Amino acid sequence: MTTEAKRAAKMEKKMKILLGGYQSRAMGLMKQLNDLWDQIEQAHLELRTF
Amino acid sequence: TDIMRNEFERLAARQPIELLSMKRYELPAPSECVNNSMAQLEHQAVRIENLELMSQHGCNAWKVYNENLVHMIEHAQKELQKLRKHIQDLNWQRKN
Amino acid sequence: LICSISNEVPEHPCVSPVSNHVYERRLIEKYIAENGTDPINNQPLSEEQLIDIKVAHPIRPKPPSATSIPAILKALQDEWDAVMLHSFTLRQQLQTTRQELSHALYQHDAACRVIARLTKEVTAAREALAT
Amino acid sequence: ATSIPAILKALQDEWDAVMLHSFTLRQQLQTTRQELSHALYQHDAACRVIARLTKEVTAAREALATL
Amino acid sequence: LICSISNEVPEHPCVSPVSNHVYERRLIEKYIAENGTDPINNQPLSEEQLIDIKVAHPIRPKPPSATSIPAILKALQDEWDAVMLHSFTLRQQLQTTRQELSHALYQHDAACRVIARLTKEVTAAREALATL
Amino acid sequence: SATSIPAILKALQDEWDAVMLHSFTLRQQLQTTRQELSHALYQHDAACRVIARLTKEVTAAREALAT
Repeated sequence: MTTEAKRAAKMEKKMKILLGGYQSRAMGLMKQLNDLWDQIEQAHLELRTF
Repeated sequence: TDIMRNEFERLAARQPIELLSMKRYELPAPSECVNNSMAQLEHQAVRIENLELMSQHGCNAWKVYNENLVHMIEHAQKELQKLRKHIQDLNWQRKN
Repeated sequence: LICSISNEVPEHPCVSPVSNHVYERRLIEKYIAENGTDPINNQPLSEEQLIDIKVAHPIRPKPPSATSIPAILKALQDEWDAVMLHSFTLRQQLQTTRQELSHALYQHDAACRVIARLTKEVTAAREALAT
Repeated sequence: ATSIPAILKALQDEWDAVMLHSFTLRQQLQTTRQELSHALYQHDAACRVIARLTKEVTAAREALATL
Repeated sequence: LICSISNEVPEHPCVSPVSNHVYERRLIEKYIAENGTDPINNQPLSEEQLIDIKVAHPIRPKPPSATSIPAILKALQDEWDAVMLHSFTLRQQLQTTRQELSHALYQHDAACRVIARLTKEVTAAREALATL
Repeated sequence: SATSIPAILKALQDEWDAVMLHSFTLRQQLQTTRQELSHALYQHDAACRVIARLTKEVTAAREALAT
C-alpha cells in the first residue's frame, strides 16, 4: 500500500498533468460530436419535410 | 422485449433510486482485517501495474483518442452541409 | 464513426450489404436473432450477410485518478443513474408528443371546417355582386 | 451459479436488449415527428388559405351591397 | 482517420461493402473506374456499392470515453483477465517451491537419521575406549 | 434469479471484494512457504558441517582403539 500507492500517486499525477489536459481536449471533442449528431437529425427531418 | 434486465431497470428509473455499491474500501479502520489488508496490497499492486499500463497507454495514446474524435466530428458537419444544400434548393424551387 | 442503434462509438464496427450503415457487432447480431432483418430498411439480412470493417482503433484515456474503487463505486453508479433518469425523461417526452399530436390534428381539422364554411360564403358573396 | 465470469456475460446479454429497445423507440420517435412537422407546416399553410378566402368573401359583400 | 490507398487524411471518406475499410472517395472512385474491384481484397465493387460515412440516424451519440457504460464494462474485463494471469505467476512458482521443499525435507529426514547414529557411534567409541 | 437489480450491484461489489482477498491470501502464503523453505536449507547445510566434526571424533576413536 505504501510502496505501490506512492508509485500510483506518482504515476497518476504524472499522467494527470499530461492527460487532464488531453482529457479536457477529448471531452470537448466528444461534446461537439454529440451536438453535431443533434443538428444532423433536425436537417434530415427538415429534408424529409421539404 | 428484454429479460429480467428490463424489470429492475424500469423499477430503478420509476422509483428514482440507484442501487448501492461497495462503500467499504475507502474508509476501513486500523486495529478479518488480515484479509482486508491483503486485499489492499494486491489492489495497490494492480493500480501500480494498471497505472503503469494506464500511463503507458495514456502516455502515448493520450491524444490518440483526440485524433480519432476529430475525424468523427468533421464527418457529421459534412452531412449538415449536404442536408443544408438539398433543402435550400427545394425551398428555392417552391418559391419560384 | 458511430453505431446506428445505441448511439455508441463502436469497438468492432460491421456494415450490412443491403443498407450501407455501420453498426456495432453485438447490437446488430442481437437484432438478427430477434428478427432476421435490417433494423433501418426492414430488408432481409442474416449474420453471414454482414461485413466486418477495420479502422485505426479507438482510444479512451482512462482518468489519471482512477482505481478499482471509483470504477466500482462512483463511475458505475453514475452510469446507471444516467441511463435511468434519461429513459424516464425520454418516456416523458414521447408521452407529450402524442398529446401535442392530438392538439395539432384537432386544430387542423377545425381550420378545414372554417375554410369549407368560408368557401361557400365568399363565392356566393361574389356571385351576388354578379347578380 | 454464484461465480463471476458469467455475471459479466449476463450483464452484456441484458444490455444487448437495452440497445435493441432504444432503437425501436427512437425510430417511432423521429418517424412520428415527421408527421408532426409536416402537419404543423401544412396546418399554418392551410390556415393562410382562410385568411385569403375571408377577405375576398368580405369584398364580395360590400361590393354587392353597395350595388 | 487515414486512407488505406494513399496514406493521407481523406477529406471525403466512403466505406466499401466488400472489404470493410475507409477509403477517400476521389481516390477509390478512380480505382473503380480503372477496374471494378476493391483495392485490398480484389473482390468486385462498383461505385453504388460504396457508401459515404454518415450520422447514424436519430439517436444522438457521445464520444468514446471512460464514463460510457460499455467502455467501463470492457475495462473490468482487462482488470480481471490481467489479475487471472497474476494468479498463475503464484500458482506456478508455488509448485516449484513446494517441490523443492518436498525434496529438501526428504533429504533432511534421510540425513538426520545418520546424525543420530554418528552421535551414537562417536560417543560409543568414547564410552568403549575410555573404559579400557 | 428474479433477484432485485440494486442488490446485484452490491453482489458484484462483494465478489470483487472477495476475489481481491482470495488473491492476497494466496500470495502471502507463497512468500512464507518460500521463507520457511529457506530456513530448512540453512539447517540442511549446517547439519552436514556438523557431521564432518562427528566423523573426526569417530576417526580419532578408531585410532585410539587400535593402539
